Amino acid sequence: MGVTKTTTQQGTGPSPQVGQTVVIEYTGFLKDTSKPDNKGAQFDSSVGRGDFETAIGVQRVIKGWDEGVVSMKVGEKATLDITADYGYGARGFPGAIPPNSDLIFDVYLKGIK
Amino acid sequence: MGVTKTTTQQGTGPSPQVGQTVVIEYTGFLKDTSKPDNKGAQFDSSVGRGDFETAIGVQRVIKGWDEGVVSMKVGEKATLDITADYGYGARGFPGAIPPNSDLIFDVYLKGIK
Repeated sequence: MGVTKTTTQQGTGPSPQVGQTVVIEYTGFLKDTSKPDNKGAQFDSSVGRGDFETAIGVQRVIKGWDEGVVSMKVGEKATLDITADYGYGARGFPGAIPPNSDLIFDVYLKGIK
Repeated sequence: MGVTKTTTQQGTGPSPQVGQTVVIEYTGFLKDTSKPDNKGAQFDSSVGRGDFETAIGVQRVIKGWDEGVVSMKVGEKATLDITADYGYGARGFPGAIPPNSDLIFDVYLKGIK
C-alpha cells in the first residue's frame, strides 16, 4: 500500500525498466481525505516549467515514483497515492512538504529516452 | 568536509546539544562555483515567512544542518557549505534540487527551546 496507482488514460507504449530515463508531466498534492479527490494543497508541478526527466528505479526520485512509474506504459496517465514512507517521510521537504505527509500525484508518462 | 561553516555574525547565547529543538531562519542555494560566494539558484527561504523549528542532531533535517546548527550559538549567523552527502543526496527535489547537489545555506540561530 506504499503506492497505489489509478489509471485515467491507458497507454500502449513500452513500460519503463530499471535505469531507463523517463519523461513525465506531473502535479503533486498533499493528501487530504476531506477534500475532493483527496487532493489537498498543490505543492509542485512540471506544468508551465517543462517536462521532468529522470532515470527510474535507481532512487533518484521518491520510492513511490520509482515503483509507480515502472508499472506504467508510455501514453498512460495515472494518479499515484503515495504514503509518507514512500515519499519524503519524517523529514518532509522544508518549504513544500510537511513531515509525515501522504501525497497524491497526477503523472503522465510521455516517453522513455 | 561534509559541512563547513563561515560565521558572519557571532552569537553569544547558548549552543544547542543533540536532541534539543532549535529555531532558525535560513535561505538555501544550489552551490555554483561560477557565482559570487558560490551561491547559485535560491530554492527556499524562511525570510518573509516564519522560522523553522526542529529537533536537532536526530536526523529530522539534512546532516549539514544537524552538524552546522549544533555548532552555533543563539544570535549567530553563518553560511554553511554542504556537500551532497550532507544535503538532500541522490534525490534532491524535482524542479528545485537535482540529484547529488552541493548546497549553500545562510542560517541564523534564534532560539533553543
